[PDB]
Amino acid sequence: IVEGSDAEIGMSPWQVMLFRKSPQELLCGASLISDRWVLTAAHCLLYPPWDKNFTENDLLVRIGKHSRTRYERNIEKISMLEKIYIHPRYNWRENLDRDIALMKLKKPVAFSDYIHPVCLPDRETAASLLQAGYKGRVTGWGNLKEGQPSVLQVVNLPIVERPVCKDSTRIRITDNMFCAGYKPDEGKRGDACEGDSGGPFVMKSPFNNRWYQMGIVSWGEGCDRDGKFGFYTHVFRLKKWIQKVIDQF
Amino acid sequence: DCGLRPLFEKKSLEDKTERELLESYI
Ligand SMILES: *C[C@@](*)(O)[C@H](CCCNC(N)=[NH2+])NC(=O)[C@@H]1CCCN1C(=O)[C@H](N)Cc1ccccc1
Ligand code: NA
Repeated sequence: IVEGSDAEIGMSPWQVMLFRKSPQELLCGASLISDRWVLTAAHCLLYPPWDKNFTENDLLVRIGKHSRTRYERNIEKISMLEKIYIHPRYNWRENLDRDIALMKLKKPVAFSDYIHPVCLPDRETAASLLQAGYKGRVTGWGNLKEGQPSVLQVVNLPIVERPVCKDSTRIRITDNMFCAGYKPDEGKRGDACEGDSGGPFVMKSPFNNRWYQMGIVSWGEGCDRDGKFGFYTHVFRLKKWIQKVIDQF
Repeated sequence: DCGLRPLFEKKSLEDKTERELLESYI
């Protein structure tokens, strides 16, 4: 996260950290959507161009973690994966279309003051909140500049018009993504950055006071560059697949 | 049990920047 601020404790209890098991290495962000399900970016797990293709066994996840250096003993939880699920039509070859994956926990995690799931958008919450100019919130332990934080970083960024997103890059954008961030005219800055993928882009519903995850940090070009915008996986657009893997046989 | 934070919503307490979010809805 570039130009973000330090998260207050318990401010993003659905925050999850995807680590490489051997050796220990923080790979990406993720989010808690249930006691056994963690949502993240497909490319965090599978991306051949970078010689990336992990297996459940290769990784683990940390939750309720407030410090990367210290170990809030009875606060954070470390959970192993039981199965990874990557969207069938994830396009890593071209534009990272459908950059989404689900990770089922070996064992359920216990909710606490520091750990809780974020809500997934329903049809109408999404129809109302997904409007350019409306701000969402992005969190992550990723790069501080195009630089590693000791506290989870957070940044509130406005959703940007599709045409503006499209014209801001040569990469082919799809309906399955959306971009957010300030325009050079706007004054403020801020952006997600390498390392933050998988982390959540959330919005608070005025209707019920609850936080909903509308996007997944997916990609960008550089970080916090004027005229550029960070891209996110459109969670609602991919809700059917999420439910499918979740409710199965 | 989702979208509601024990140290915040459950306590009827706002974090420091969420009003920035609700204001953007205008
Ligand atoms: C895996 C994530 O950590 C990361 C998020 C980057 C966010 N950028 C900003 N400023 N918000 N994603 C990536 O690094 C992805 C994975 C593959 C390469 N990539 C990029 O963002 C490239 N910089 C551009 C790109 C290449 C191929 C397909 C889509 C985008
Ligand atoms: Na920018």
